[PDB]
Amino acid sequence: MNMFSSLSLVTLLLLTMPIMMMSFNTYKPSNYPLYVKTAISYAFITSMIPTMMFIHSGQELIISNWHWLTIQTLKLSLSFKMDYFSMMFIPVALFVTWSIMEFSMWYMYSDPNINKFFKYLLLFLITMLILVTANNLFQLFIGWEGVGIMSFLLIGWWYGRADANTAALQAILYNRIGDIGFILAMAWFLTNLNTWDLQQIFMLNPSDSNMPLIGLALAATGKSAQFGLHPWLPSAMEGPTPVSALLHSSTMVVAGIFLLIRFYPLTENNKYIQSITLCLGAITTLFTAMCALTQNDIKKIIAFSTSSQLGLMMVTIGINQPYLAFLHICTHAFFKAMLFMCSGSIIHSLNDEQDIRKMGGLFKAMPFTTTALIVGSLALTGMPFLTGFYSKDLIIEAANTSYTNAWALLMTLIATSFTAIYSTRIIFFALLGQPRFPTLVNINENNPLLINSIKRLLIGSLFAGYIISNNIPPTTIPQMTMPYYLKTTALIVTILGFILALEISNMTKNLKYHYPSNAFKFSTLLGYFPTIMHRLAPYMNLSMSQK
Amino acid sequence: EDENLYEKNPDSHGYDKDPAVDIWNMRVVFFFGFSIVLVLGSTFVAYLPDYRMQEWARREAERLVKYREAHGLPIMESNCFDPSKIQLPE
Amino acid sequence: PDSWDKDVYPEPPRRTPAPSPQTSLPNPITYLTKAFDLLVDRPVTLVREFIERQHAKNKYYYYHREFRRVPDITECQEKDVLCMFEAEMQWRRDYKVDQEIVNIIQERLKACQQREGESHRQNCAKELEQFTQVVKAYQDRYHDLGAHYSARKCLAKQKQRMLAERKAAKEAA
Amino acid sequence: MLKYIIPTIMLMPLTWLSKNNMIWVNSTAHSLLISFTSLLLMNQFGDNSLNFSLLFFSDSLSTPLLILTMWLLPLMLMASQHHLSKENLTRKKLFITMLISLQLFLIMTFTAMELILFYILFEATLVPTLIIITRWGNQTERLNAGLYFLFYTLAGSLPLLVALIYIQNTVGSLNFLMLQYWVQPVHNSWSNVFMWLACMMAFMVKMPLYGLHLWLPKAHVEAPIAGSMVLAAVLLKLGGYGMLRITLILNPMTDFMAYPFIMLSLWGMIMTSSICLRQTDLKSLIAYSSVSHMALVIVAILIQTPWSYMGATALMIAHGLTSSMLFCLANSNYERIHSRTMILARGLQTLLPLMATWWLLASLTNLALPPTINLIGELFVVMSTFSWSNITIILMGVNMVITALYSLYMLIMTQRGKYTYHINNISPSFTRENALMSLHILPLLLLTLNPKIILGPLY
Amino acid sequence: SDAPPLTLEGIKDRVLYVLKLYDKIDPEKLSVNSHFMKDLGLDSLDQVEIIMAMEDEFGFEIPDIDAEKLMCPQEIVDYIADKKDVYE
Amino acid sequence: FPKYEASRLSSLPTTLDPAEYDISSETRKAQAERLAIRSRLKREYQLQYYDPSRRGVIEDPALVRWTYARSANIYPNFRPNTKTSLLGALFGIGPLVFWYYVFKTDRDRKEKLIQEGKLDRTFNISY
Amino acid sequence: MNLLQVVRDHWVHVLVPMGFVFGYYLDRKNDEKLTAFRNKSLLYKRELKPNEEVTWK
Amino acid sequence: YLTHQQKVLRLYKRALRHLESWCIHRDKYRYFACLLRARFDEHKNEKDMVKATQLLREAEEEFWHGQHPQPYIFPESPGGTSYERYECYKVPEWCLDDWHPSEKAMYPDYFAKREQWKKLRRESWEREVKQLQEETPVGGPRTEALPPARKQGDLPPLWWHIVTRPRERPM
Ligand SMILES: C[C@H](CCC(=O)O)[C@H]1CC[C@H]2[C@@H]3[C@H](O)C[C@@H]4C[C@H](O)CC[C@]4(C)[C@H]3C[C@H](O)[C@]12C
Repeated sequence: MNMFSSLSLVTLLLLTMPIMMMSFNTYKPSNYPLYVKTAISYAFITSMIPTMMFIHSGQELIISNWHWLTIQTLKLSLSFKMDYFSMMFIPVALFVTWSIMEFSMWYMYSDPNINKFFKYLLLFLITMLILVTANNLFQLFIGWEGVGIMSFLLIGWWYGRADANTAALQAILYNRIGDIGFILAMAWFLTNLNTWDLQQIFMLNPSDSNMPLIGLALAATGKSAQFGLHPWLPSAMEGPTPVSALLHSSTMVVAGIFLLIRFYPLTENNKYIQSITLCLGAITTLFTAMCALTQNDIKKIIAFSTSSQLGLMMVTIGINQPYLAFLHICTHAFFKAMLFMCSGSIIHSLNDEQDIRKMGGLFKAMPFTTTALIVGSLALTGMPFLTGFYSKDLIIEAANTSYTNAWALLMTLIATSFTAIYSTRIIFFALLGQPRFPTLVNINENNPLLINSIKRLLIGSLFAGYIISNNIPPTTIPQMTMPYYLKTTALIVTILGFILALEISNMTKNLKYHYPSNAFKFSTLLGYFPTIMHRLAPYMNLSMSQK
Repeated sequence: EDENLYEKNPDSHGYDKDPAVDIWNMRVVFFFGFSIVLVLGSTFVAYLPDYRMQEWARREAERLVKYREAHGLPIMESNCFDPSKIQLPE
Repeated sequence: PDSWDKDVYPEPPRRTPAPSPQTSLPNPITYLTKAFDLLVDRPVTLVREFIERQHAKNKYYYYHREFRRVPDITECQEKDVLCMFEAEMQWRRDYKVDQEIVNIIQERLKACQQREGESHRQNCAKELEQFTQVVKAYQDRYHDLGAHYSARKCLAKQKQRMLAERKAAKEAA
Repeated sequence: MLKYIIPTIMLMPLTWLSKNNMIWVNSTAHSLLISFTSLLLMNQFGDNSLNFSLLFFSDSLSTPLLILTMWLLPLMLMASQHHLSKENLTRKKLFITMLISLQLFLIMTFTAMELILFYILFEATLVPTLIIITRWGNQTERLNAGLYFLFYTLAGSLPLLVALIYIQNTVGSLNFLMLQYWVQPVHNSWSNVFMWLACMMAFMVKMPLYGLHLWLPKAHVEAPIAGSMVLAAVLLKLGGYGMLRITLILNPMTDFMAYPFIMLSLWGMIMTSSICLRQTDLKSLIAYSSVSHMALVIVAILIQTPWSYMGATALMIAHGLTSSMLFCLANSNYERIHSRTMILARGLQTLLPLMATWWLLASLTNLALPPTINLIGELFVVMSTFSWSNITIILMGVNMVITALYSLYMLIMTQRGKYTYHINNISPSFTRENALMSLHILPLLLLTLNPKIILGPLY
Repeated sequence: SDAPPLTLEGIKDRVLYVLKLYDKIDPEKLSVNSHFMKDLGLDSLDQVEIIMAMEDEFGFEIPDIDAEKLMCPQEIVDYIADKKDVYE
Repeated sequence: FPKYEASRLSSLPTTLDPAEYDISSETRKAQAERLAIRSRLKREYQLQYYDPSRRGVIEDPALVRWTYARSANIYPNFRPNTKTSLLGALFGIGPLVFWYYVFKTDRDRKEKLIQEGKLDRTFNISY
Repeated sequence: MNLLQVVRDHWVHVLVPMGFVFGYYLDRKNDEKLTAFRNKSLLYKRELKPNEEVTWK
Repeated sequence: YLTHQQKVLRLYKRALRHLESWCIHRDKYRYFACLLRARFDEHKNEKDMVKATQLLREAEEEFWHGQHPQPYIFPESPGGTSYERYECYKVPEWCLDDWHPSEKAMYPDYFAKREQWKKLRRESWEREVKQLQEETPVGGPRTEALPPARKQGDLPPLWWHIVTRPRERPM
C-alpha cells in the first residue's frame, strides 16, 4: 500500500514539475525539450513499479487526498483511481509519448517555438492522466475538456494558415457537441442517484438507465470521432505530425472509448444501449475505411485508419466485451504511433510532401523507416503473433460468436478486409516502384533521435501485445470453441483483402485511361459529409443569426 | 493624437509621461496589487476560521452518528419536529 | 483527526494471504519494498519525529462548540421574531448537521464498494440498507422546500405529511 | 460597514488635495488598500448572517459582490488614466470623484438592510453612472435613447416604488431580516400579479432580460473603459442581487408568474449567443455575451432551488471578472488601432506575444473551461434546471456549443492570421496593460482553489 | 529541414539542365538568353510544357499569369531566385 | 456528362460560365472600366501605405461603411409591414410560444406523478 | 530630507488610514446601542466570570 | 479577359496536371500526356476564331468530368499542405523600431545598416512622389503597372515593401 499509493502519485507530480519550472526559475533554457523528455523517461519507470504490483496480486487503490467542495450532500474530492484500466494504460501512454517527445526533438528542431511546443505536449499528457485516473465524473470533465482545449492549441500550431484555424475550431465544435452528452449524464446521476463518484454509481446500479447511457455514448461519439461527428479527426491532421501521432491517433481519441470502458458495470445490463454502441461502431469502421482506400495523403490515410479501428473498439463495447476494447486501445497505440512517426520521416525527407502519389522507391533509400512502415502496417491488418493480433483477432472471434446484429457483424468483417487494402496502398505507393519525388535527393534518416524513437516503438509493435495479454489477470470467460471458419475468418478476409489490393495496384501500372465511378468519387470526397455539412450548417446558423 | 509613450522614454511602464511618477505608480500597483492583496489576501482566505461551520458540522454529525448507532436509535428520523408538539387541524 | 472513530467510520478486519512463492525467480517487488523503506520511509519518518517532538513541547487545545437545545418553531408564537429567530437558527444548524450525516453514510457506501472488489454487490447489503434509510429520512425532512427554505416551511411540509399519513390510516380500517 | 464607507469617502479629499501629478498614484494605492480590508467581510457564520447595525448587514450573497466592487475601483483607475492624460486636471479629478462616488453608493446598495434604502441607493447609482458614460463617453453620436430610461422609469423604477411602499403598509416593515420571519404566502389575484411584476420588472431590465436587452450593447459602445468595467462587472449584478432578495416575499406566485420569463431567458441564451457570431464590433460582441450569460442567472433565480442559487452567485462573480477583463483587452487594441472593428486588426499574436496569452485565458474562462468558477457556476445552473425539466438540457447544451464558438472566433479573428500590413502603430504592451489583465485573471483562477466563498448563502 | 540551400549559379545549372533534356531543343543552341519563341523557335504550347517541367524541378507552382510572361531561360532563373529569395 | 447544376452553396465555375466565352466591346469596356476604378483605388492606398512618415492606420472608407450599415438601429423599416415585419413577429414570439407548451406540459406531468407517487425519487436528494 | 516639505507632500496619505480608524471606532460604538440582549439569549446565556465585566463588547 | 490565346493555354496546364494526378506513374502519364498534346495541336491551325471558341466550350465541359476529385497540389501553393504555414514567423520589419536600445546593442552592425536603408527611403520618397504624378494620365491610372526609374540613382516608385518583404522561411 505504502509504495503503491506513493509512487502512483509521483508520476502525476513528476510530469508537472517541468511545467512549474517554466513559470519560475531560470536554471536551463535552450535545453527544455531534453529536460521534458527525461521527465517522461522517469515517469514511465516509476509508473511500471505500481504496474508490477498490480500484476502480482491485483492490488487496487483509490486515493481521495483532498476535500475540495461540499455542496450539501454532494462532496467533491481530488480522487485518483489506480485500478485495472489506470495501471495498464499509464505506462503505455507514457512509453508512447516518450518516443514522440524524442521524435519531436528532430521533426521540430528548426521551429523557434520548440520549447513552447514541448510545454503543450506535456500539458496534454497531464490532462490525459487526469482523465484516466479520475474517480468522479467532475474530475473526469477537467480531463475531458482539458484535452479538448489542448487539441485546439496544438492543431492550430501554425496559426498563420487559415486552414489550421478552421481545423482547430472544428475540433472544438464537435467535441462540445458530444459534451452535451457528458453533462446530461452528470445531471442525471446527481438528480437520480446522488454522486458524481463512480463508486456510488456502481453500488446503486440503476435498472432504468437509458438516458444517462445515451448521454455517455454521445460523449464518445464526439470525442472519439464516431459517425455523425467524425469529420474533425481527418481535418485535425493540420497540426504538426508529432501532434497527430501523440493526440489524434494514439491516446486522446481513445478517451471516448475510455469513458464507456469506465462504465461497463452499467452498460452490461442495458442491452438497448449495447445495440446502439454496436451499430454506431459498425457504421464508422466501414465508412471511414471505405473512405481510406481512395485517399492520396499519407497523413489522411493513417487518420482514417485510426477512425476505422476506433469503431472496432466501439463494436467491442457493444458486444459486451469491455476488457478487450481496453486491450485494443493499448495495443493500438504502439503501431499507430509508429506509423505516424514513420510517415514523419518520409514527409521530412521529401521536403514536406504528404501526397503518396509523389512518393515511391523509398524501400531502399530509407531502410529503417521502411522496415517499421512494414512492421506497423502488418500489425494493423492482423498479422499473427504481432501486437495487433492479440487484440483484433479476439474481437473478431467474440463478434462472430455472440448474439449480435447481423448487419453489424457483417460490416465489421468487410471493414477488416478494407483494413488490408489501404495497409498496402501506403506500402505500394510509398515504398515500392520507381521514385516519383522531385529531382534533388536529400533523403537522409541517419539521425540517432529519429532512429532511437522508431526503434523503441518497433519493439513495442512486436512484443508488447504478447507481454500485456499474458500478464493481465483474466476477467471474462473467453470463447475458444467455435467452427473453424469463424475461428479464422479474421485471417482469411485479411488474406483475401491483400489479394484484391495487389491486383488493383498492378492495374494502375497498365496503360489504360482512368474511368470515374460514382463509388470512387464518393470514396475520395469522404461521402460528401464534410462538404454538405460544413456548408449547410454554418450557412444556416450564421444566416439565421441576423433575424 | 497618438503619442507613443516609448518615444520620449524607452523604459516607460505606461502609467505616466513623467519618468519619476511613472516608476512609482508601477511600484504601488505591483506592491499593493500583488504583494499585499493577492499573496496575503490568499493566505487570509486560506486560513479563514472554519467558514460557515463546515468543519464543525462534520464533527457534530460524527458525534451524533456514533451516539445514535450504539443506543439503537435511527440515524435520522423522518419527522423533524416532535409530533407530540404539533396539533393537526380537526 | 485524532483518529477516525472506528464506530463512525468502520472497516472490517484485514485478511491478507501470506507470501507463498512457489517459483525460484527473484521477486522484484520484495526488493523495491526494502529499498523504499530505507530510501523513503525512514528519512521521512525521522522528519515526522523531529516535528512531532517539538509539537508535543508546545501543546494547546481547541474545543468543539456546544449548543443548548432551545424551543423549536413548534413552540414559537406567531410573528414573535425573537422566538422564531432562536428557533430558526437552531433548525439551520441541524439542517447543516443532517447533511454531514448523509455524507458519512455515503462515504461508507463508497468505501464498501471499493473494498469488496468484485463481490461488492453481495457484501455491501447493510451499507446500502443504511444509505437508503438516511436518504428517505432526509428526503422527507428537507426536500422541495426551495432556495428560501426555512423552519416554518419545514414545519408546513411535515404537517402536510402527517395529515395525509393520518388520513390514510383511517381508510385501511 | 462604516469601516468601509468612511475611508471610501476620504478618497475624495485625497484626490482633490494631492499633488497634481500624484493623483493616480494616491487614488490607486489607497483604493487598493480599502479593498484589502474588505476581506474582513468573510467573517460568515453557518446559521446567521453578519449584521452590523440597524441599517446595514452582510450575508454570504453580498460579501463577494462587495469585495468585487471594491476590487474593481483600483482597476478602473489603472484602466482609465491613459486616455485621460490629455484633459486638464480639474476635469481629471472630477472623473475620479464620480468613480469614488459610485463605489460609495454600491457598497451601501449591496448591504442595505431595508428595501427602500436599497431602492433609493439603487437609483442613486445611475447618477454617477450616466455622467461617466455621457460626459467622458467617447461617443457624441446622439442616440435619443433616453426612451430606454423613459421605458425603464415608467415600467421599472416607479412600480418598484409603489409596490415597496404598498408592502410596508401591509407587512409593516421592509427590514430584510423581519421579512424572513413575517413573510406570508402571496395568494393568486389580479392585484397580486401586478405586485409581482412591479417588484421584478425593475431588476429584469438591468440584468437585462431578453427583449429588454437592446440598451446594453448601445451603452457599452458609448461608455469609456471605466463605464463598461463597472457596468458589466457590477451594475448588471444589482438586478441579480435585487431579484435574489425580493423573491423571498413573492412565493408561491413565482411558480406560475415565472414561466413567461424563463422562456425568454432560455431561448434568449441561444439568440444572443448566435448574434455574437455575426457581430463586427468587439464591445458589442462582449456586450451580447453578457446578455447570454445573465440569461442563466435569471433562470437560476426564478427556479429557486438550493443548487440554482449557488449557481447564480458563482456566475455573477465569475462573469464580472471575466467580462471586465474582455472589455479591457478590447480597449488595449482600441488604444492602438483607434477603432472598435474586430476585423481591422488581425494576427496580433505575431506582434504582441504576451497579450495573446491574456486573450487566451479570458476566452477560456468565458467558454467555461473546468475547473474555473465560470463553469462551477454554469454547471450548477445546468444541474438544477435539469430537475426543473429534463428538456432544458437541450437549450443549455446548445448554448454551451455556441458559447465556445464566439469565445474562440473572437480569439481567432483578432489574434490569428496574417497581420494587417498597413497598421504600423502596434507598439509593445505596457506594464500597465499587463498588470491590469493579471489583476483580473490571477484572482479569478485562485478562486478555484477555494470556491466556497463565492457560492452564496445556500452553501 | 537539413540544408536545401539554393544559389543563383546552382539554380541556373538546374534550369538549363532541364532545358537540355527537352528533345525539341538543341543542347548547343541553348543559352541563358535564348528566347523560346525565336532563338529556339518553339510554339507557345511548348512554352507551357517547359514551365510545368520547371515546377517539378523545384516543386513550387508558378502562377498561370506569371508563367506567360516568362519566355527565356534567364527570366526563369531570376523568377526562382525571387520566390525563394536567392540573393548570393 | 451533365452540366454543373449550380446552387447557393455550389457556385457555377467560371470555365463553364456561359457569359465569359463571348466578350464584346461592351463587355471589354466594362472590365476595363472596373479595372479603372480598381486601379485608382490601388493608387490612393499605395501612396499612404508606402509613405515613410506614416505611423498609423490607413482608414479604409469602405470598411467604415460596412460597419455602419451592419450596425443599424431604427432609421429604416416601417412598423406595419405585413410581408416582412409580421414575418419578423412570428420569428421572435413564435419559438417562445412553442417552448412554453414543451415545458408547461412536462412540468404538469411530473407534478401529477409526484402528486400520485408514481414517479420514483428514491435518492433524489439534491435539487 | 527636511520634515517640512516632506510633510507638505505626504500629509494626504493619512486621510484613508485615519478614515479606517474612525470608521472602525464608530462601528464599535454602534454595538453598544445593541447590547440589549447581551448575555440574555437562550443559546449563549451564562454566568459571568469573577473578573469579567460582560460576556462581550 | 485574357483573350482566346491565353484562355486556351491555361486549360492545357490545368488539364495536364489533373492527368498527371490520375495516371500517378510517370510512364503512363507521359504516354497519356502525348495523346493530350495531339488533341491540342489538331485544332491549333483552326483560323476561324468563331469556331475556335466553340472548341473551348466543349473542351472545358469535357474537362469538368475529367478532373481528379483530389488533384495534386504543390505543398507551398494555395490549397496545399504548407500554404501560409510560416506566416506566423514572418514579422514585419517596422517592429524593429520599437526594440529597446539595450536590445539593439546586441546587433549593432545590422541596425547601423538599417539606418542607412531608412535614410534612402526618406530622401527618395519626394522624388518618387513626383514621378507618378507626371506620368499619371489625368482621370486615374487605367492599369496597375508602375514605371521603372528614369534617372541614375533613382529607385522605382513604391519600392519599400517589395524590397523589405519578410523572407520565405524567416525561421
Ligand atoms: C539543479 C541545477 C541548478 C544548479 C546549476 O545551475 O547548476 C540545474 C541547472 C541545469 C538543470 C538540468 C537541465 O535542466 C537539464 C538536465 C538534463 C536532463 O534533462 C536531466 C535533468 C537535468 C540534469 C537538469 C536538472 C537540474 O534542474 C539542473 C541541473
